[PDB]
Amino acid sequence: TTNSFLKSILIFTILISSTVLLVGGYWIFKEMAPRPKEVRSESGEVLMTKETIIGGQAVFQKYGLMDYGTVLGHGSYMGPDYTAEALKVYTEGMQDYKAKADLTDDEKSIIREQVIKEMRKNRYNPVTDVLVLTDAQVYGLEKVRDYYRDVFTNGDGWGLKKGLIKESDMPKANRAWVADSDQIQQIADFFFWTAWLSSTLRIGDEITYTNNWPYYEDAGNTMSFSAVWWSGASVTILILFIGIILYVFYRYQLSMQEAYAEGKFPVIDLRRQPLTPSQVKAGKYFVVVSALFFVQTMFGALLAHYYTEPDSFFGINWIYDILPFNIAKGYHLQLAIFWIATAWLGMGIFIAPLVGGQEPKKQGLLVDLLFWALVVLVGGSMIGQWLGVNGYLGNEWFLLGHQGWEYIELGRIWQIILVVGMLLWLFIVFRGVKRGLKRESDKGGLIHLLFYSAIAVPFFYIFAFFIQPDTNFTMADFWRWWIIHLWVEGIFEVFAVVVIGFLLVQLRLVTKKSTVRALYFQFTILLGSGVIGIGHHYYYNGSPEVWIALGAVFSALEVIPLTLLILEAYEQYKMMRDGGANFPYKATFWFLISTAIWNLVGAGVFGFLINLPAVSYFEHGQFLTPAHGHAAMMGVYGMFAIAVLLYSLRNIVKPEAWNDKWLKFSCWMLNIGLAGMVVITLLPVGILQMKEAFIHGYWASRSPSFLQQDVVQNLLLVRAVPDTIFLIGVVALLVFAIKALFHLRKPTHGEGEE
Ligand SMILES: CCCCCCCC/C=C/CCCCCCCC(=O)O[C@H](COC(=O)CCCCCCCCCCC)COP(=O)(O)OCCN
Ligand SMILES: CCCCCCCC/C=C\CCCCCCCC(=O)O[C@H](COC(=O)CCCCCCCCCCC)COP(=O)(O)OCCN
Ligand code: HEM
Ligand code: HEM
Ligand SMILES: CCCCCCCCO[C@@H]1O[C@H](CO)[C@@H](O)[C@H](O)[C@H]1O
Ligand SMILES: CCCCCCCCO[C@@H]1O[C@H](CO)[C@@H](O)[C@H](O)[C@H]1O
Ligand SMILES: CCCCCCCCO[C@@H]1O[C@H](CO)[C@@H](O)[C@H](O)[C@H]1O
Ligand SMILES: CCCCCCCc1cc(O)c2ccccc2[n+]1[O-]
Ligand SMILES: [Ca+2]
Ligand SMILES: [Zn+2]
Repeated sequence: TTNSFLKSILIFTILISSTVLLVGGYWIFKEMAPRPKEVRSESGEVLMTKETIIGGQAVFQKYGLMDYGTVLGHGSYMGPDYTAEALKVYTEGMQDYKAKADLTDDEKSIIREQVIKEMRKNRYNPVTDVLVLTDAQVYGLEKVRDYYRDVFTNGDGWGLKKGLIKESDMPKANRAWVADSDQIQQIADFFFWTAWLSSTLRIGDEITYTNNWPYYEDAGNTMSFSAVWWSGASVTILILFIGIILYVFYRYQLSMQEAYAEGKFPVIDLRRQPLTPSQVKAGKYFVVVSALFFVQTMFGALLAHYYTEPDSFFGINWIYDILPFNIAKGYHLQLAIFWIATAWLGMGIFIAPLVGGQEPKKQGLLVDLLFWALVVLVGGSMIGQWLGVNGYLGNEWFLLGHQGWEYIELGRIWQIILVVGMLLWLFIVFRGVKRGLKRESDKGGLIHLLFYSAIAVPFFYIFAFFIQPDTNFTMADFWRWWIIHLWVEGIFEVFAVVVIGFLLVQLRLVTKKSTVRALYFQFTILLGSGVIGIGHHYYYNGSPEVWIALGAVFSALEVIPLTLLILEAYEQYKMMRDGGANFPYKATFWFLISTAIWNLVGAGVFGFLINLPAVSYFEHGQFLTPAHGHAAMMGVYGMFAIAVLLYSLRNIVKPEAWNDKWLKFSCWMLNIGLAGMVVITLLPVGILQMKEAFIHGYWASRSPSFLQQDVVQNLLLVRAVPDTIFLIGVVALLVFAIKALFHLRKPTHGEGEE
């Protein structure tokens, strides 16, 4: 019964939090805005069907528009937010209809006020899944319908391709998820629907299905009381637990303890370290991630360029033709997760034999096979996205094309081969680790924790399958975040962490006992806040008001584990010094330390800059989000992968040929460039965009007009300095990875014994 209480706590934490999430998941499904079987006029004339709405949404995914603009604040920022934009048109129309832009202020005042009292009342009948909307609203639906036909035909005057939507892209009829009916009327319908629930009061409630989001006076959308109250409450509860956790942390010494006495640093003779065929094979895995990292960055350079030159890349042509923003965005996200995730799977391959004590038979075979599996998935899924968005696919867009969800752009059959790949991966890890699990008595020991977390990798991605074209937007978004917020960060904040504890225990730098207890404490506070904290993504995506409290409170608690960082980085810096200038893992620790500092600054402070429900009300779906997004994603996960990537490359390259000079340069260039693009561009544009929404309405902050202001453009233009500096850091890494295969060692032991 070694760490019994810590186990009860962790298990209980996981149990309780998982329930809350599921309960809240249920309340969403049950309280999200409805999609009526028929929405119609005062004459009883049907204009919309649950099937239309599902289709509009479907073509929106079909054409990967979520990698261009947003809906309900989620998606890309090059384009606008269709919910807020469609809501304005629909509202403007209602004004004109009742206006029968020339009226007096005393006059436009009256009408405005009239459309307010009329549009915010819920006219949906729960008893009968049908919604009826006044004429003033139908006239509005018209303007919305016309508006987007012009848009998806003529373009949006900013980055969007002309007449991108065309029937010829899909069969006469019997179209996959989109309905038998003009496609660009389904879209206008989908957009209108989101715009409908965003401005219509929930039944019995006093605020809308999105808690009065987006901000927009003309529609009566203003900040809710919950948004302000929970901003204060969430922080006070955080202040309360920081104290409590700090005390628990201090009283139980819940951190790693050095395993060596003063001056007694352990010897690290990498030259006489068993090496196996599967490890050296996992070595080339890293040069590819290093390469995917290179291309991923480039697409980023491209996206940033498009804010300054919308439809061209320095005059050239094919570029905006074959590689437009939405498509480039998708790859940027897809490759980010791909190279970072993949870096840790490789790390898993690499340490697997070490945990077991030998090379599993056919390991190299399986490893090599897993290799060409992802390489296919990557090259393949990307090809699919191109064909899918472009229309050179039929009803195979969902299965092989672009699924239409930011962060989840690959097609389902592509997702299937993904899980199998991970499943295989899992098998490979298990084969090599298996015997370790057998020698390890304590079922909650290091190796068991390493194995339990490793399995969450493939398993947890399965929740993505609860998502498909006809799912209600809010409910599908609910599950999407399980992958973005729980999965991606489950791959890195749990698996990676236990993998490092293992590495530090192996190098004999920290006591094993000390380490597993530490992991327990981290996992409980990490899952104790993060699981429910997922909710801050549900403030305004249409989920019930309950998530504003739940999300605000638990995401704020996520900061707690983060402050026990700047000081963990120091303990690491410290032992890095305890090892002289001949310390083999210098580069690894420099990236390790950085991961930690960016965790406090990128996720901690920049993430919190936009966490308050009162702030998010205006900020949600704006430049500060990417500001935080980079500081956190690249600052934390990227650096971490790189730390581990270099750790392996060190156990594979012949020492004599190694030189961490170039790595110091990369580390400096990566860190400075990241901070530079966040501070010099993303941050200041974010403030302007939030200010712009506060004074004119969120629609104004999301119009291309905002991106066109000179001030915005200059801010946007100077991003090239730090983006280049970042780019330089990544090529140095690439160049070090590539010309590293030229100095590799060869396996010491085969299916032998270490
Ligand atoms: C919006 C603001 C966001 C700010 C984000 C800040 C991120 C902070 C990043 C820190 C990187 C830490 C890297 C390891 C530091 C500890 C080990 C170390 O530095 O050893 C150094 C060389 O380090 C190295 O060679 C490692 C490379 C150090 C390069 C740091 C550049 C970071 C600049 C951040 C501010 C723009 C040896 O030289 P010394 O000056 O004696 O070391 C002591 C200074 N730490
Ligand atoms: C909504 C979802 C939210 C996220 C939830 C998943 C999070 C995944 C990430 C990390 C999970 C780490 C879980 C560690 C739990 C350890 C509990 C534990 O080991 O208790 C042990 C028995 O465990 C046992 O006998 C085995 C039970 C514990 C492991 C079971 C498999 C768990 C797999 C989870 C991933 C799919 C108590 O007895 P022991 O000390 O092991 O045995 C005697 C030792 N002298
Ligand atoms: C030369 C460096 C880079 C540049 C110029 C760059 C540029 C961009 C641009 C322009 C966007 C557009 C978001 C939008 O409008 O929808 C973006 C998004 C994003 N980038 Fe990068 N990027 C770079 C490096 C990275 C790296 C190294 C990572 C981490 C692996 C990363 C992760 C992301 C993520 C997660 C998003 C989506 C965030 C959001 O939509 O709010 N980027 N990037
Ligand atoms: C290393 C950990 C973290 C990573 C990698 C991360 C990453 C990201 C990314 C990539 C996005 C953009 C999602 C999108 O494209 O729509 C995002 C959004 C967000 N993050 Fe984090 N995050 C982390 C930690 C945190 C923490 C600790 C907080 C709490 C203060 C937080 C609060 C938010 C909020 C509120 C948004 C929503 C922005 C909006 O709706 O406009 N994050 N995060
Ligand atoms: C979320 C915070 C969980 C904290 C769990 C603390 C569990 C402490 O557990 C205690 O640790 C002591 C050593 O420090 C041991 O001597 C005790 O026998 C043991 O019960
Ligand atoms: C600090 C966190 C406080 C959380 C309080 C959650 C209160 C949930 O309250 C419940 O919300 C449901 C809708 O989601 C309603 O259908 C239920 O009738 C209501 O009791
Ligand atoms: C993105 C650009 C990556 C460039 C990688 C260049 C790697 C050069 O690599 C070097 O090539 C020499 C032959 O030319 C060999 O003799 C060296 O052993 C090899 O390390
Ligand atoms: C293959 C596409 C390579 C991209 C080349 C463009 C270089 C480049 C890189 C950037 O990071 C920029 C940031 C802001 C504005 C412009 C930028 N430009 O032009
Ligand atoms: Ca986004
Ligand atoms: Zn989150």
